Amino acid sequence: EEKNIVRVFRAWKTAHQLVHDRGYGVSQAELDLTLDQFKAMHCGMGRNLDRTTLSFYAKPSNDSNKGTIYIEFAKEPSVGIKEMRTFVHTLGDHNHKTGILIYANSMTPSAAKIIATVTGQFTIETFQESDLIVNITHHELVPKHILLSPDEKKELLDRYKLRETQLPRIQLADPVARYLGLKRGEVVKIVRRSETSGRYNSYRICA
Amino acid sequence: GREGLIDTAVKTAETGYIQRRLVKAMEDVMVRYDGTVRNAMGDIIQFAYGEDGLDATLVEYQVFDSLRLSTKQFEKKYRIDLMEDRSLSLYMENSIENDSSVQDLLDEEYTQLVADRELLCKFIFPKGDARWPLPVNVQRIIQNALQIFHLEAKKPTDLLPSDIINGLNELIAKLTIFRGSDRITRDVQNNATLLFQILLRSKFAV
Amino acid sequence: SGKAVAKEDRTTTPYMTKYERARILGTRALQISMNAPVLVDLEGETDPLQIAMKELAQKKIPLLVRRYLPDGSYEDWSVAELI
Amino acid sequence: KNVQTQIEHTTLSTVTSATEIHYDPDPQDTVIEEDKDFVEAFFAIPDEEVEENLYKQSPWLLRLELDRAKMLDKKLSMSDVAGKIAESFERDLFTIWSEDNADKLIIRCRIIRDDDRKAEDDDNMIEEDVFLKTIEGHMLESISLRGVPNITRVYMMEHKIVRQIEDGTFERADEWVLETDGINLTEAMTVEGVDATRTYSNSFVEILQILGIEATRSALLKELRNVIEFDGSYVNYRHLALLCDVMTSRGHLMAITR
Amino acid sequence: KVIIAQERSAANIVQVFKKAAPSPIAYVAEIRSALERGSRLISSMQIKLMARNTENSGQTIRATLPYIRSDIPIVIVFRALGVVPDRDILEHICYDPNDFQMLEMMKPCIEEAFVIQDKDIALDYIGKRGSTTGVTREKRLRYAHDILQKELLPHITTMEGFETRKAFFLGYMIHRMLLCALERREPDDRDHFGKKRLDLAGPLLASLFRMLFRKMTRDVYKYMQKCVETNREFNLTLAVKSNIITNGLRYSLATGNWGDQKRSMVNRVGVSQVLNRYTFASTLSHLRRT
Repeated sequence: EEKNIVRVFRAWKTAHQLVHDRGYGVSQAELDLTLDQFKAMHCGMGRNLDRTTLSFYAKPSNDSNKGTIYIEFAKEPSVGIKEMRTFVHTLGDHNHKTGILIYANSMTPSAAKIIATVTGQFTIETFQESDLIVNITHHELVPKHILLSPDEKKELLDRYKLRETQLPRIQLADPVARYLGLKRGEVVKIVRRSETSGRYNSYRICA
Repeated sequence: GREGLIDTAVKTAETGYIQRRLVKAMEDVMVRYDGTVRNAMGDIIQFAYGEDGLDATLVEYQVFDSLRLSTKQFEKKYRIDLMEDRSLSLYMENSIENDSSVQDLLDEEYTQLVADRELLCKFIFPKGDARWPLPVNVQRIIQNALQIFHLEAKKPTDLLPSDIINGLNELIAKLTIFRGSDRITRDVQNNATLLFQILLRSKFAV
Repeated sequence: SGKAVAKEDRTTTPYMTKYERARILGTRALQISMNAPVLVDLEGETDPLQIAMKELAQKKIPLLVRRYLPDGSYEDWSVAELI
Repeated sequence: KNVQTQIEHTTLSTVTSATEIHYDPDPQDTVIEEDKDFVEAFFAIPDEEVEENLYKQSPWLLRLELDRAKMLDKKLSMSDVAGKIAESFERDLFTIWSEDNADKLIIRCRIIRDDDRKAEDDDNMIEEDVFLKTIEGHMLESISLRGVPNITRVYMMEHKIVRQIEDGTFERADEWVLETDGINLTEAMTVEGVDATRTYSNSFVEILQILGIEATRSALLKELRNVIEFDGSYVNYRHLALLCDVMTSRGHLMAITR
Repeated sequence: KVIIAQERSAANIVQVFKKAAPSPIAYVAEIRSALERGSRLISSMQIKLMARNTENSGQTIRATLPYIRSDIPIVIVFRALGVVPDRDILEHICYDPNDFQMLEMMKPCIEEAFVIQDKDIALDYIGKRGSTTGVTREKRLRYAHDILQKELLPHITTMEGFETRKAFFLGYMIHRMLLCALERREPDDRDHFGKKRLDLAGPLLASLFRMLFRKMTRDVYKYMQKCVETNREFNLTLAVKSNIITNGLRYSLATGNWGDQKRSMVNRVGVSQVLNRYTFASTLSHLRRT
């Protein structure tokens, strides 16, 4: 019965995990949280009544580059201008590089454009629920991609004397793009569990 | 009979249709002098010559002795020590040393550090199979080779454990296919032959 | 847009390719077939190509190969250089 | 089997015989046509609200014969079958089932409203019917149970999977596996089994939308091997490799039509 | 030259033949029968069923009635023969008891005639040949009657007072259909052969001859008009073109065409092959091809 409650516990194996991966800092405590250890930190009347303040922040270790990300659920279904533009000031108050907002189900067009517009350098990404609530990263068929600093980016275009176009592209709408949060132009090195003979390295950009 | 008599009437045409499909989308590709396969427009599709880097046509499925082996018997094939062992000295002939001063004792556990980082990975990459197609039949260059020179157990080795290990390191680093250095460009090469490599430390380990 | 590459800092493979051998021998063939200055003691042949092959074996044949890179740059190799 | 019967369409597949429409005035009307009736009377006797804020309204009794042909293969009670109907139609319907001690296992579903506001856009004069048949379409198509919308019947076959041991040797762990019969996934790993790290499909279309793009390449390679290998077939990992990279080298899945 | 057989349809079926499922329809009843009297054979039938769009409506059946024009629910045609009153119409299809199941499917069928509703309108909803004509009723009615006596099930009888005979057949046709959707039998098999007929050098040289004589009566008819005007005298072997079929068979049998070198372009390839006298054995195996 209380199925829709337990079903979100997995949104923290799809979230706090979503970090490094990237490069931010999360506690190895928040990664080994069992079924009940989750209900522990969160005090809900029942039983049921959960919600509350589901959504925290985190810091990175890459020192510079800036800045920081903010994980924030809802938990209000269907969203939603009455929860979007109103939950950005908060994002501008503690100052963050960017953050996440999840939902279920569907999101209105209106509350999708009137945002990423004055955002400037910052960014709104991206996911939702009843979708990516299980880290696909952990899949026989999914090789681990790792990001490339802009310095390393210039490497390829020399060693292989190429153009930022002549490389293997990746659609934005790719759960692994969204996952690492690729923006149009960055370049991602992936180490394929190929044969091959060997451990062959492929590279890709965004589009 | 009149069924496989029309099913033979098809494979006569269809088979041809599907053929042209591929061609008409792959003519584009070819291997550029850089050691990479690229599109008409230059859009590159592979960074090797086929991930391997080798010509399909010159290759012989081969076998990794060092894989489907019990750790218990693994040690009984490669590992060596001075602990109530020293059985090789019966072969060191002619010339033992004996044992000289350090160095040797040390080379023996360093060889296995890497012959061992290879036993764990794979697996961690390959399911369970062992037969895979590599370039240059090694299992054969040694026989025939024990035909050319012969010499049976009766003749012990005029070699030296400090040679076979140098032997490789000098002639794996002669197997280059991506040139050159050009630092970091030596990486694509170090592991564009990494598989072929674990063979040469498994059939030529001390 | 070419660029030319340093005869000192060459990248490509020192060995002569399946295809090149085939093109060189093809090229000198026509040359000699066209009464040309043959660069090795004539063994006593007749075939403008079987002769060119006598040359190749002794790496005493002119012609060089410009290997265009994707960049647009190239490299020049000497038959005596190659392998 | 917990899972075998935990990821199937399900819906109204146990009824298939079926839906009957009986007109019964007073909330205490029946007949039959069989036995039942008694159960209905017992439900009314408990007058725990009969009157309710409304009263006696619902002159459109509809009955449902649930086959015990699918009541055994799929762990389903009768209070569940009609326990989730009113979780998508408010209170427009009142279900009254019976215990498993019955010989037909039937469940009613009435309709009450008036004096309702009524309306709007679209009048209805002659005669309380159409609006009914329409409702059925949704009822029989919604939808309780671990029914992964779209996922039809499933199967289970022993797949000789090879594992490793702490020893060194490898062993053939003959584990069971389910063989889907159609889309889709996504809501397919959300299951308790399941297994997310290893679930697979035959529609690359989808694998690109829900895994990686790199993932989907491996999918091709695998799905082409399974086309030309069984049996005894000229395989080269190299050329297979190349076809794949060409397909998934520009993002989207570039097809190769005539 | 040797004429060669052919295997098209059969006619006079009595043939389920369904399909699916692009899909548009669902359950057909092709008939394409037609005299048969000694040449002619142009005409068809076919009738639909539909059973999709769970929103529209209740699975309703229709008809076509060549060669014009669209879809025409069934009740509309019974009401156009002599059986307008309901109930009686169902008597031609099914027979209670009954068996409402097979009948029920009618509900949606009848509803299509909830406006007919007699004999006037019926014939009315038939104004669509065509190439733009009419004006309007009276004329339309006349065309409807003509159709019922030539198009609507052209075999049986083409007289006048025989509309009660074609009233059952339709019931018989649609009787078959119902047997399949309800899943009471199986869709007839087009494999026959057993049901297809071979058109030898006879029925073949029929349809041609006819397709060359009807031009006779046309070429000469025009001559009369020119004679009666300015000319006259009467008639005589003055016309009757000689080179009309004499030359008009030479290059119609000689090649695979059926009316050359006229416009008749795509007119099914012969059927006219040269003999093939390689080996005696062969010669014979040729006079027996289709």
